Amino acid sequence: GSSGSSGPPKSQPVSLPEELNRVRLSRHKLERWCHMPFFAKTVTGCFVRIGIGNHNSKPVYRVAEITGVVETAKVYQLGGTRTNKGLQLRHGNDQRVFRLEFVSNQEFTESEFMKWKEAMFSAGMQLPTLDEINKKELSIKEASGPSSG
Repeated sequence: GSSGSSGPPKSQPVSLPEELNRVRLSRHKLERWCHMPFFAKTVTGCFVRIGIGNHNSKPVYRVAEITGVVETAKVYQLGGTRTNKGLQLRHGNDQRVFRLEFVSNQEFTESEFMKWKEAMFSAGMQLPTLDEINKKELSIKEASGPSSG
């Protein structure tokens, strides 16, 4: 066993909801990476959109950061494929465990971002640095990228 590393990166925490959207995992990528080895490793550090609820009137969503990947006993469908990997999300200073099926695939609304930020601003936690966003993103690409645009 060995290790050693520490120090502040010195950067800005997602100046906008876009940067966060850049590293905003997608059910698809998940459904695909769900069959990849570097799944949890990758997904870990990204961001997904969870739909706490919806109801009949106004939608509801919250930004969460994947802290890891757990393993359930029950399996569920995910666009045809059946997976059993619980996405370890963290809402502010509170952890959680949702499913890919729930993991939406939309651009972090200007609200959600700010709404989620609140949890971070309340807990005094820090968001993803433009550096991490890129670095991380660069990982998403390598992981599996069809095209840029």
